[PDB]
Amino acid sequence: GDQICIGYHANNSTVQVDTIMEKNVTVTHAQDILEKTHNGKLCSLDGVKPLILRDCSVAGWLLGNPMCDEFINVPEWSYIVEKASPANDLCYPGDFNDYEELKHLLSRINHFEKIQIIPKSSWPNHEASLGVSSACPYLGESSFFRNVVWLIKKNSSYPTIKRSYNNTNQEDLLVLWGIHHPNDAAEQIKLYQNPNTYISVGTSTLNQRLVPTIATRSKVNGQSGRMEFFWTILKPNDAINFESNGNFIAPEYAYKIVKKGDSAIMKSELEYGNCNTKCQTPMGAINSSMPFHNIHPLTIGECPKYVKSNRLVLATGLRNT
Amino acid sequence: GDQICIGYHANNSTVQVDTIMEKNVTVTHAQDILEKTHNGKLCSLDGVKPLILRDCSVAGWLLGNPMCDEFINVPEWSYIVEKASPANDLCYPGDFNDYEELKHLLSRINHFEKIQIIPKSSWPNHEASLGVSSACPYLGESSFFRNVVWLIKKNSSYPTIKRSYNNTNQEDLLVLWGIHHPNDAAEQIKLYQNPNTYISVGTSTLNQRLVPTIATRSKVNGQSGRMEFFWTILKPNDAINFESNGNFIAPEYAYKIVKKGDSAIMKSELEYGNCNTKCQTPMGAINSSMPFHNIHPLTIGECPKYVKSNRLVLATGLRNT
Amino acid sequence: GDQICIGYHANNSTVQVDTIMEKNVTVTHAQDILEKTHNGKLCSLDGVKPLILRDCSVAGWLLGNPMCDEFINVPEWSYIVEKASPANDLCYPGDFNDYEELKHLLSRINHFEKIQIIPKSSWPNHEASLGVSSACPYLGESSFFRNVVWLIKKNSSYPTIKRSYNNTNQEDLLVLWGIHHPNDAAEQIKLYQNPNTYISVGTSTLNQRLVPTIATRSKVNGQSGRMEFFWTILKPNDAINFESNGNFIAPEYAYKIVKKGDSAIMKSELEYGNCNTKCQTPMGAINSSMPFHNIHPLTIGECPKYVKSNRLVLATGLRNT
Amino acid sequence: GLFGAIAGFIEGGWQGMVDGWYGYHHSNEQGSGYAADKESTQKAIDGITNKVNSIINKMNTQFEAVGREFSNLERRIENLNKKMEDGFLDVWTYNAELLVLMENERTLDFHDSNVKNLYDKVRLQLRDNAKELGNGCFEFYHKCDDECMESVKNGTYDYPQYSEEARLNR
Amino acid sequence: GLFGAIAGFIEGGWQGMVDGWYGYHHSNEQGSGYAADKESTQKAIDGITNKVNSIINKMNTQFEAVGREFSNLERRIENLNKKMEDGFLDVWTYNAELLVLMENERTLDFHDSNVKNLYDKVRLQLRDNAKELGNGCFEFYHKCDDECMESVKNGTYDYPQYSEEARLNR
Amino acid sequence: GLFGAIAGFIEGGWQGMVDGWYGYHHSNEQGSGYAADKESTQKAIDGITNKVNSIINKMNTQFEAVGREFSNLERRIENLNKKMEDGFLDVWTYNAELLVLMENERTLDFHDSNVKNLYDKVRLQLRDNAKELGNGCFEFYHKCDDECMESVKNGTYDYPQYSEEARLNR
Ligand SMILES: *[C@@H]1O[C@H](CO)[C@@H](O[C@@H]2O[C@H](CO)[C@@H](O)[C@H](O)[C@H]2NC(C)=O)[C@H](O)[C@H]1NC(C)=O
Ligand SMILES: *[C@@H]1O[C@H](CO)[C@@H](O[C@@H]2O[C@H](CO)[C@@H](O)[C@H](O)[C@H]2NC(C)=O)[C@H](O)[C@H]1NC(C)=O
Ligand SMILES: *[C@@H]1O[C@H](CO)[C@@H](O[C@@H]2O[C@H](CO)[C@@H](O)[C@H](O)[C@H]2NC(C)=O)[C@H](O)[C@H]1NC(C)=O
Ligand SMILES: *[C@@H]1O[C@H](CO)[C@@H](O)[C@H](O)[C@H]1NC(C)=O
Ligand SMILES: *[C@@H]1O[C@H](CO)[C@@H](O)[C@H](O)[C@H]1NC(C)=O
Ligand SMILES: *[C@@H]1O[C@H](CO)[C@@H](O)[C@H](O)[C@H]1NC(C)=O
Repeated sequence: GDQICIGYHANNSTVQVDTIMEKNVTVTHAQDILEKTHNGKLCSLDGVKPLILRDCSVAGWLLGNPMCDEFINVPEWSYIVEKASPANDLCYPGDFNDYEELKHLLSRINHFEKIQIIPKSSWPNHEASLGVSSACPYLGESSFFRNVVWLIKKNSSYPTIKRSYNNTNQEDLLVLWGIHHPNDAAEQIKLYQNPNTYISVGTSTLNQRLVPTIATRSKVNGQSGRMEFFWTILKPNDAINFESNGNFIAPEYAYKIVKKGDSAIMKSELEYGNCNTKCQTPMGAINSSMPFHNIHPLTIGECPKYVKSNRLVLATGLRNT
Repeated sequence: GDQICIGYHANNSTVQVDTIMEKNVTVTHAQDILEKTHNGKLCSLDGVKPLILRDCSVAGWLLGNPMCDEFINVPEWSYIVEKASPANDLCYPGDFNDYEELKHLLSRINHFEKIQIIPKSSWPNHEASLGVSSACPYLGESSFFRNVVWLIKKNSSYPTIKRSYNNTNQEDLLVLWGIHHPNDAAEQIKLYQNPNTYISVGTSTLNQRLVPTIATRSKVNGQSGRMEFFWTILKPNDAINFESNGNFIAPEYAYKIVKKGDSAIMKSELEYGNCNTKCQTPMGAINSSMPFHNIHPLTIGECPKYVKSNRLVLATGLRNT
Repeated sequence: GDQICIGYHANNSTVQVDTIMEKNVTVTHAQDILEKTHNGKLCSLDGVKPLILRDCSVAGWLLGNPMCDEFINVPEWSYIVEKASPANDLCYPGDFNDYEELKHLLSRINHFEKIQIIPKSSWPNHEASLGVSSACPYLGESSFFRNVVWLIKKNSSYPTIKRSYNNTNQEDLLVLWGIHHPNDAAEQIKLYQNPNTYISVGTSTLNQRLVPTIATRSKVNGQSGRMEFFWTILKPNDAINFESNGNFIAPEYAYKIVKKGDSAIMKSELEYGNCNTKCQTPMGAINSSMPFHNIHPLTIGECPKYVKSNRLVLATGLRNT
Repeated sequence: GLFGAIAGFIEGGWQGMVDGWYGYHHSNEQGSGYAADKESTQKAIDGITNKVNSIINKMNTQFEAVGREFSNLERRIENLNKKMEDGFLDVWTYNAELLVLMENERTLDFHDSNVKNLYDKVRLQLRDNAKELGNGCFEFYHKCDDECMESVKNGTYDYPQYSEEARLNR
Repeated sequence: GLFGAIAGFIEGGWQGMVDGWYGYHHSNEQGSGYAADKESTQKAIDGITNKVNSIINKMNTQFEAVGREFSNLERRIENLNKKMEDGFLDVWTYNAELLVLMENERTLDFHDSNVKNLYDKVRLQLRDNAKELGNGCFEFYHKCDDECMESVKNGTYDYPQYSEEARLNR
Repeated sequence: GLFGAIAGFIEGGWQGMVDGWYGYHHSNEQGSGYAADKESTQKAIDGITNKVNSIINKMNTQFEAVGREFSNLERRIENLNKKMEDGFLDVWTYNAELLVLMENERTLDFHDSNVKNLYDKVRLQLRDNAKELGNGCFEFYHKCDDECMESVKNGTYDYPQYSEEARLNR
């Protein structure tokens, strides 16, 4: 008697998958869908190199901390990389007003072009170079943030400043300026002559009046005084007007916003990897046709979807005998 | 030999549905569950007409921008409709303090009743009608926000104002007032006489002291000066007290909060449709027994649940031969 | 002819479960997975008693409202319990600066140790005990917050205060101080002599200058004046420096942060239950091997996952005949 | 099909069976014609109606977006607010599309299961008094009455009656 | 049922079968009585226990709400915070109710599948040495020993033994 | 298995059946050997490929976390932001693990269903011209041609041919 049988496939495959009712089920064919590996470098993102801030904060960079001269002129970036606790931030102690809101605006910027808006040499009624602090040393001598000017009285007087700058560029300008808070009223007069001082600033949308608050503070980087910095975005064909009779830290250089697009500020201890990638995480780049990865949730680029799983494996075959 | 057969249904229906393993499966009976259509009007919501702000912002309306006289007295609304960028906002340039927090409080309000709290004629020691700016023209002459009073010195002097208002109503009052920031110190004295001025304001929960900040600003609507507006909610049987020797933009009219309930501030380019609805979106109203719709996520009323799908169709029948 | 049958189980069980296609299906064995009960007490959390604030707010406690002497010295807690609207908050009317941010920092604190940082007796050039208000009565006499000192002029004068405190402890210190806003300029001089006054405060990270704003305010607790309170965290080996010629409400006692860990500030009308628990909700504690509960979403401890269901029951058996 | 009845060993559906979803087509000396099996067809209807409702009243608890407004110095929370609402929108969208997709597939095999169950109900009754062509049909080794036919449909078909004519008719 | 065994061609469950879920009831000259089929019954138990655990340890990652407080000038974010937490609460609620609902339904048909599988295991062994009443029972064209019965349950039932008495007993 | 074919009444899979997933092994006088059933095997492949894609393109809409930074006086919203993003991360993680888990289980029973469907396709064709050992095999009461074998696989097997030799060979 001739015989016919209905039968199925089996092989020497050992990969397991889970189901609701049963885990570690050995299946004849599976598909792993989780990417679990990376290169461990910070790579150019589709041919665009990131801006890697080394030991400088974003504040250190935009104000021109003398320890941050590597970023005096930065090329277009794909994304920016900043350490958890960069050593070089505000060399002279103080605060940066609405700092996080500025870092947020950066995630949306791809390129600046530094320009000189108020020359340091254009201050004939004051001292423009004097200017400096041991809290901000450069090559063993007293220095200061390079993008702003710490103006001090001249020949024993500080005439009231009325200065305006008109943005005659095509692009928005990031403008930065500040105020110095002295530790006593006798330091005040030593520095600015005028004991009662202010800084007014105005544009089409801005209207601020600063008064230096004097207090007795702990020393930070050897200083009891403080610098407080402010910024705004100046639209093309708008002007900024300044007025101060003391404590004014004037802008010298500003930033043309030449390129806007998709960016990010990535927190990573790593530095440039000299490679290319289409998907980068803080830990290293990913190159994968996988639809999921479990490397890190804050990535940049054309990335697989992040899950927190150890393993994700799709059974495609049948139970294996 | 007699014969019996087990068989199933089939017909000339052509509607397809998807499944996990197979898409475009023609089924004998399906149920579409996605509403994909609307009327394209902004309709009364269950017999209550929306307040459609035309070309005025919420700021334009509550301050009484002269371009906004259509809203001098507004009936109860279901919801409010405001354009993306209304042309009429702050005619005299400036800012509205905690504006978004006020617009949020509106989403919860159904009706105001404007009342006169401080008559314009009750200012014998100052000039109450003088008052006006080319930045705020009405019918080709200089005008100003109608709900507040720009008080100027009288016969060359500005006596200090101590004014109080007690809310003797059953309801909460929305009260609005302001301060003028001049461009120079010579404009200051021209307008208010007193070179050093303040505005103090207090209630059971409020305690503010305003000082006009003078700066040199770009011209907006032809003005380098600025108006800054403030508001509060005055509870029944509480009073508000004012004190100023300059730069005070006094309240004249306030708003009784007569009806509170469910509301919303809808952003739409559309205007009144002359219809009724139980569910409205920024694009038009929906009338549907459907459990899902894909029109717009910010709707108001008894609405189907919003999904982003193109099509949602439930197979109810069997495969069709 | 001998006979064999294939059959299944059935019994006199009546518990129903739902499925997609059928609800109230009587099944032979089910597993309820929803915990629906609690004890109704606020219990120690694994042997650690909560701090139950009775009729005092967190503000009432940390400032030392005289009505809040039960909390003059509080033991370590697991969590803190505060009523919806505690009757004892700010006895003298006013505000507590960044209050919610402080309550947030508390959710992360398990224990304070009050310490005296500036003795009330160490104010030889001013009046340290005078000091008091009818708004803050204790046992029928005028009193004041116990953790701060309302300093008033002495023998008709208020010399400028320059006081510093250095945190020589191992732990962070919560420090609290304030400013008094008087109702008139004549009360100002009566109290502090100096008509123009300030309060400057500085640390390694703080730099503030307070000016008392005078306004005419409604009476609250019988007072038209206001107290405004401020706080900071002082790191070990940092100092705080004060400077004021008026309106200064000086710190006396501060708080050592002795224990940090997991905590919470629970809003509940209940009070101590004299029991122990591993999972507490605002309504009462839970003791359950159940993987879900529906009591309240804001719980503390080793808790089942909160769902909003009435019933969750897993069919484990087969249909019951 | 997973149960292999629809588009399976019953390769085609009946245009002429308009009464219900599944059912019968007898053919004896007294005439033929389609009859729906009302018990299985009503079982299937109870089920599908409950499934629609279920789906709808499970999406009753669904996120309802609200409009909030932020100033130009509030960009971070405006962004967080946007991401937060977009997120709930994608979640509940995935949920509806994936539930419809899974219950659609389940719905078909249900109909497949029902035709098969029905085909087995007859089969288990007729035993050897009928032939199994295997095409969805059963041929009786005896003759069947229009009232014997309904007896198989009803579930009462009497085996110890024709038990003779069928056994001796082979 | 989808497999049509429970509440199907086996119209009723056994009160007296207390040993396990599914099983047997022999009846020969040496006495009758219920025996559970321990292999299918333990297969089903392994499965359901793993399913409960699965469900529980998939809801381990579930949103845990935290209390935050906002001032009266923080209404927008207080609202965003509320909506945000309510939202995660509804999502994870839908998730549990919908998973219990779907695995409940799956659980039953599993039991249905198991009884059917068991009923087919016997059936495929006895071949023509038994009659199929179609009601859940098999009648042997031969006599069956209490040790021949257990042999069908065990899966060893010897077909080339009674292959004679059954074939000649028709 | 739920359909009881794989690891069921066909207790073992074929190492030597490398052509496809399910299929045949004939054995007559002209030689034996494995042949895949390309129609069921391609049905199964169409299905599984579509299922993978489905799963992937349903997780296309998935939350993508963004980095935001807050000052030390923004702790409440920094916390809300953290909880909010962790939450969407756990939700979409549950979603992928639970979908893979449920479609994995569904995938197997699909293969089980397919082998059974295939085993029933032959069975319903051969009727009484073959024996059913019940082990996955059918023995012909007649002799089968290598071109008669393919005729059963094809779905054309001619019953009114061997209808004689089988009936008279018992
Ligand atoms: C900045 O400079 C521009 C160009 O000089 C000024 O432009 C005004 O309006 C249009 C803009 O396209 C110009 O064509 C006009 O010539 C300008 N008006 C005047 C009166 O010069 C712009 O106004 C300047 N910005 C400020 C704040 O002064
Ligand atoms: C506003 O006016 C009301 C009514 O005159 C004042 O009411 C106080 O307390 C109760 C409130 O019901 C009144 O019956 C008393 O007569 C009022 N007290 C006094 C001393 O008049 C309320 O105090 C006024 N508000 C303010 C801020 O002055
Ligand atoms: C607070 O007191 C401490 C201890 O006296 C001061 O400590 C400084 O630096 C180290 C810290 O370990 C000490 O060993 C030094 O002796 C201290 N420096 C000086 C110059 O005394 C700390 O500086 C004090 N804080 C403030 C703000 O003055
Ligand atoms: C991954 O990158 C490596 C290195 O360039 C390359 O060789 C490989 O082909 C890439 N694979 C994919 C899938 O992109
Ligand atoms: C929809 O509105 C139209 C116009 O009033 C009405 O005729 C129709 O009956 C309505 N249908 C439903 C379902 O509300
Ligand atoms: C619940 O607590 C009660 C009271 O202590 C105790 O008797 C019981 O054993 C506890 N049960 C569980 C499951 O913890």
